[PDB]
Amino acid sequence: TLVPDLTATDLARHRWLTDNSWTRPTWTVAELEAAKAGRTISVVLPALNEEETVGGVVETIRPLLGGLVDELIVLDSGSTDDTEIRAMAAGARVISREVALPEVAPQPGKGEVLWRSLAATTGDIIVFIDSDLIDPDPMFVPKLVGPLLLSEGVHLVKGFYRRPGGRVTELVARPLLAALRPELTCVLQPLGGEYAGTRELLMSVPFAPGYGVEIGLLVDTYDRLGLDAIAQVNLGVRAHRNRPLTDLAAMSRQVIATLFSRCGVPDSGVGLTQFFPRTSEVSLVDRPPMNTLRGKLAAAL
Amino acid sequence: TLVPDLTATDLARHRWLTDNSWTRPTWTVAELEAAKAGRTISVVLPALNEEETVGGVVETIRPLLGGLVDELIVLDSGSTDDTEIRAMAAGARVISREVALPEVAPQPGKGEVLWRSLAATTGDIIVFIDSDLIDPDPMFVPKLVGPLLLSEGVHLVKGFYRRPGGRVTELVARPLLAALRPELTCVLQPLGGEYAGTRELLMSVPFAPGYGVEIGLLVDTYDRLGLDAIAQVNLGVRAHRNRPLTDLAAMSRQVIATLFSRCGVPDSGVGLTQFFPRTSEVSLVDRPPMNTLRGKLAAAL
Ligand SMILES: O=c1ccn([C@@H]2O[C@H](COP(=O)(O)OP(=O)(O)O)[C@@H](O)[C@H]2O)c(=O)[nH]1
Ligand SMILES: O=c1ccn([C@@H]2O[C@H](COP(=O)(O)OP(=O)(O)O)[C@@H](O)[C@H]2O)c(=O)[nH]1
Ligand SMILES: [Cl-]
Ligand SMILES: [Cl-]
Ligand SMILES: [Cl-]
Ligand SMILES: [Cl-]
Ligand SMILES: [Cl-]
Ligand SMILES: [Cl-]
Ligand SMILES: [Cl-]
Ligand SMILES: [Cl-]
Repeated sequence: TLVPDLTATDLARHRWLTDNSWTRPTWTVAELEAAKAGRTISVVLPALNEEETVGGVVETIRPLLGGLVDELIVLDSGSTDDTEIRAMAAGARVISREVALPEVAPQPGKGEVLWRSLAATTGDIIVFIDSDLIDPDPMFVPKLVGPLLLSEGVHLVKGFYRRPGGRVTELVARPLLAALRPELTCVLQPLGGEYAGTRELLMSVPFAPGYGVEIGLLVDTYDRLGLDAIAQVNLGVRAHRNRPLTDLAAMSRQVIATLFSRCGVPDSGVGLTQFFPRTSEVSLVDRPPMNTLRGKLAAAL
Repeated sequence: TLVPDLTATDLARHRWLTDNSWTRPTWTVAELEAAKAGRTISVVLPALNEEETVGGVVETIRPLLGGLVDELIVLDSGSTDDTEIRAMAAGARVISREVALPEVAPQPGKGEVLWRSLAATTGDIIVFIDSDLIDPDPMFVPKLVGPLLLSEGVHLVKGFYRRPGGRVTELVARPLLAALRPELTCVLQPLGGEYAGTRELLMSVPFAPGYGVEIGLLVDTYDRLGLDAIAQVNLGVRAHRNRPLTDLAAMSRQVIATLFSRCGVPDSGVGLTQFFPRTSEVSLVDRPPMNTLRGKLAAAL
């Protein structure tokens, strides 16, 4: 709703940009591992047909397994290429959507994969890393768990990249956040695929379907716990991708639907038509908080 | 709101794409002029510092003046370059914002300019043409008035271009229209600057400020008169511009604010911050329908 007390100039000077945003993180792995204090860490890579890149992402994380990282899992989203074998050969455990949660038939989309990974993991902290990254850096996981392990009251950490500009992020997500959740425009890259959260938080929020999942988690965390529970950390440089605009438009439509559902805005539910005459669909139905399925699964949560 | 009766596939097949959309218009100037039947046509070019292009746009329209076109006006938006003299030298009448409506102090933005041009024009039909066009074609005005003069019940005509993809249009405007006014996704280029409307319609709707003006007029026309009152016509090929993403993000923010204000969505009113640390503002206040100022102006409407 209307927030005439907040201005853009205020947001550009927001204290959160100082206390909860790390542009030059300097935590070491050894000190992060010393700070775990009994918490365990699960790293989850969603993967749909990523045979060319998945092993490279896994190998940047695998030296952490058994130390900082307790579980390293690729959640296979129905791949028909060599994603599974290559992830295994790079040192990851691979779990299909069906094995993660056999009682429920899989739905398409990235949100489904991350939701199911809650049932397949045990860590008190869960780190998500995209498996299509061409140039992953081995400090991703340590930087993402830094605020969870050391800072107090942080439950969600968003990893951002410096440019050497994501169009949906800059034109869709951040301007709609300015309109609907203006404090969240402090987050540099709200749609980022590299982020970490505590299990308590992630088990208690719905998961948006498809490409809505990241923005849904960000807004639900903000609504439930406030901006101070969210942090962001610089992962380094990333050469920004060059995805087709038509893919981006269908993705923007789902981002809009998920943000509208979190913000009380009545979305029509109608998919996006594009003309050259092509259509895509949108989902208005989340997966409920995984906590709701507690007690009813063959594998305990 | 929720429209579970409409699907994207429906929209891709919509009868409106047949009866109200002209991909290959073949009207001649002589037959359009014969169909005026006492109506007059005003052509209005908003111009803020367009010295390099304004004369070229004017010259493509000027041979129509005294025949199909009754008035040809450049509405100078406070230019400090040679826009005014060059428009005059190309054959247009140039009117400042102050002279268009002296009783009211000018506000910044394109919407203000077009709103004020209602008070400066007399045509029963008003055609808007951007003055920054590098390659205007002399058939623009005839194609835009075709449906107004020949078809029945059309009050707004949107000119679109074939590509040899506008990012705000494809990622922001059309997906938000899919969510909030799904029938309007039939319109290929809702943010287009080349369009025509009847005076009765344009005098009776508010004008959104700044870059919200085109989408505000489209949604208000749709809400007031329905989709059949809107038409679109192919103006030909246009080499799409290459504006900076940062300009596009500020523009997207205002498009969002204007669409939200028309659709009952509570916009926060907060401007957009962008980080590299830059801010832009957004307006939630329209100019009221010009009909409301009737009787109170020194120049009668
Ligand atoms: O149904 C899906 C869609 C995406 N992804 C994964 O989620 C990440 C982000 O998807 P994106 O579409 O950006 O990747 P792409 O294959 O297009 O490069 C990638 O690791 C995908 O493999 C997935 O596991 N399941
Ligand atoms: O306050 C304004 C802003 C824009 N325009 C005009 O509206 C059109 C669209 O503006 P845009 O910003 O796309 O043009 P630019 O100068 O950026 O090429 C152009 O003819 C501008 O000269 C205007 O008259 N007043
Ligand atoms: Cl491999
Ligand atoms: Cl599926
Ligand atoms: Cl993006
Ligand atoms: Cl919680
Ligand atoms: Cl000139
Ligand atoms: Cl001004
Ligand atoms: Cl555009
Ligand atoms: Cl009317």
